[PDB]
Amino acid sequence: EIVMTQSPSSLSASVGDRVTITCRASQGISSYLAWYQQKPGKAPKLLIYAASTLQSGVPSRFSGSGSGTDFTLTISSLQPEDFATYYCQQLDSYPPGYTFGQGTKVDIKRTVAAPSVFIFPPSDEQLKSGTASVVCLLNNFYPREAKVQWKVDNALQSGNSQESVTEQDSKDSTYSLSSTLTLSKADYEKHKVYACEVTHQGLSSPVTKSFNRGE
Amino acid sequence: NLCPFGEVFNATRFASVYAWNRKRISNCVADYSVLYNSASFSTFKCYGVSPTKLNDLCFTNVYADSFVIRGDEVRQIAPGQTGKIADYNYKLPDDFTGCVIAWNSNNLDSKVGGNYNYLYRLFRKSNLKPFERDISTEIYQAGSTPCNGVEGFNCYFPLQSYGFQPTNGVGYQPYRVVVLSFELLHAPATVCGK
Amino acid sequence: QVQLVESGGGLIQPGGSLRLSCAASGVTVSSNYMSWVRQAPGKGLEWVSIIYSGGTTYYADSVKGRFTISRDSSMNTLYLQMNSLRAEDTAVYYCARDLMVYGIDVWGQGTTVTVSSASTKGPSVFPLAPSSKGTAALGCLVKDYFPEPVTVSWNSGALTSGVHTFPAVLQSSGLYSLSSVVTVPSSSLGTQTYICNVNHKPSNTKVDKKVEPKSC
Ligand SMILES: *[C@@H]1O[C@H](CO[C@@H]2O[C@@H](C)[C@@H](O)[C@@H](O)[C@@H]2O)[C@@H](O[C@@H]2O[C@H](CO)[C@@H](O)[C@H](O)[C@H]2NC(C)=O)[C@H](O)[C@H]1NC(C)=O
Ligand SMILES: [Cl-]
Ligand SMILES: [Cl-]
Ligand SMILES: [Cl-]
Ligand SMILES: [Cl-]
Ligand SMILES: [Cl-]
Repeated sequence: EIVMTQSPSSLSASVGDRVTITCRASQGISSYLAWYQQKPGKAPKLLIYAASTLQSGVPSRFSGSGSGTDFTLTISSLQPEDFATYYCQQLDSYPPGYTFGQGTKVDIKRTVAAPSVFIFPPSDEQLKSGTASVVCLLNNFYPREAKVQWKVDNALQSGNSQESVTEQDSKDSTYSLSSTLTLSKADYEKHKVYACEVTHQGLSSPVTKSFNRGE
Repeated sequence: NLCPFGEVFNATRFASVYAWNRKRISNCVADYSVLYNSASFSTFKCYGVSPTKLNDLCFTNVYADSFVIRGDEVRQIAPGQTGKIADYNYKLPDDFTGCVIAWNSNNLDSKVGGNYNYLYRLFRKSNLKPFERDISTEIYQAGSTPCNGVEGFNCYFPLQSYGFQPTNGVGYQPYRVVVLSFELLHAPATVCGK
Repeated sequence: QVQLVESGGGLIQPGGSLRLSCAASGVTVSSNYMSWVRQAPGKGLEWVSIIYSGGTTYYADSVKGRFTISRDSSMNTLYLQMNSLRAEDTAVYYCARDLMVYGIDVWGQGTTVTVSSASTKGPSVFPLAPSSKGTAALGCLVKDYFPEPVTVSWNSGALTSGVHTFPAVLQSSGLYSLSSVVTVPSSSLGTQTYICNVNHKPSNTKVDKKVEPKSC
């Protein structure tokens, strides 16, 4: 089977920058490649077909190049309406199906900003129901990459949390992220110290916010 | 005398699949030992006749059709198959009596810039009848308003090129195909075996 | 006007059936390679099925024997018949015109399919209280509702600055959860009431939750 490896997963770019996105075929597909743009909630938009031909109506700042295994999309001068996700497609493959690259999110560049971290205990109202939700908030940060680690009585917790990220803020270009740790009330009452540890480019060392159950 | 299977399997140039070549073979003795005892074929499937047990059979005509397709497309040269080649380029009948022979020709039919000489039909309104050969170049009307020989949006040249590059994976590398059909009519037989 | 317009999506229990339409204008469906492509939440485009102008059809392994593509030339419409639906069929479904080497150039706007055994349920709204320890964060946990969407406001629209309502997550239980947070001056936590207003039309649920500093 032929695999498409696209890189990077994300890049940050100011307006006017030259952007370059790469796609690698695990074996030679000659020129059987296409590039697409897709924005949240919209359908894909074809940009380049046959590796290097510009689809009608697409601005000339988009260009594709490469043949065989290594392919690049190039945006010679990034415009405000070009912040989107982009990905490659192997054309006319076998067996039937569309093999797409993993995608490249192109967000808006800004100075690094460290999150504000807040931890929230489960409410007394919720505990009366049988479930404890612990919520960790990462407010107004940049870039998007951020690591949140829950610790319960200093035991690193994985498998019982879910995360949600907002889209880049239309005024200050930051992200916010929440992480929710779910426990049964009974489990929750077996432990005292609840903390989320946040590592991020804006923080010189991991920041921890914690509470003690019942204080 | 002997049947000119050499002129087919050993041809220096092969046809594009949409314009597949047909050689009518008659009035000759066919030595099929040359073919089935060959280590040089990667596909050799016969339908309705045993290959080894062909040499004691007479037919009234044998047809040798040859072309080039992708490695991924060889499987379409069979009875009851679908796809761009079987639907729009070369179609065998459901009751096919013959043999399909294929070998990898990446060493021959690909160039470093890409060999654009080999073409296939990409657009056609309906499927080919078996052994039909469509060589039309009419602009293909994909939409409501007509084309009038002018290409453009919803108005597509029907042929496309493979552009075989030697760095292609097997599925995109060129394969040469030879289809032998064995016809038996109510007319004197002219093709028998050794 | 070259466009593909989809319809027929909706909410359906597993094992149910659903028939999608794709009405074309400009493109002639029966003269083209027409595909169905779907996209699950947060996942990539997955090809479903294709019908050739000559009539040939193919299907993804995951939908073989459950989905059937077809078309009505007189209606210039493409169809996807979906039987024995499963939860992992949940996605936005696009119809598209495939030009093979020329790429996929015409896409529809998509219709949404949700397959779930979940019972429609209004959400519980729990407080995310500001901690006792210059600016404080507070919010509302909107837990265990189905289907999407909920909307959230603060103080009936009077508090919009610094509000972050996160996208909902699907829980292992098959119900959605979501939080809405806001940052405010620490100095206001005693003199300014913060209520979040939660609206979930599917269940006819409107809830207002007062979020207060917690009293030890
Ligand atoms: C197709 O040709 C090959 C190669 O034949 C050689 O080159 C030709 C141009 C001609 O000069 C031949 O005499 C050469 O031998 C044939 O393969 C050879 O076949 C002969 C017997 O027919 C055998 O003794 C050799 O060992 C074979 N050599 C190889 C490399 O396979 C082949 O038989 C021809 N096929 C047909 C259908 O005619
Ligand atoms: Cl888009
Ligand atoms: Cl396909
Ligand atoms: Cl139903
Ligand atoms: Cl079929
Ligand atoms: Cl905001």
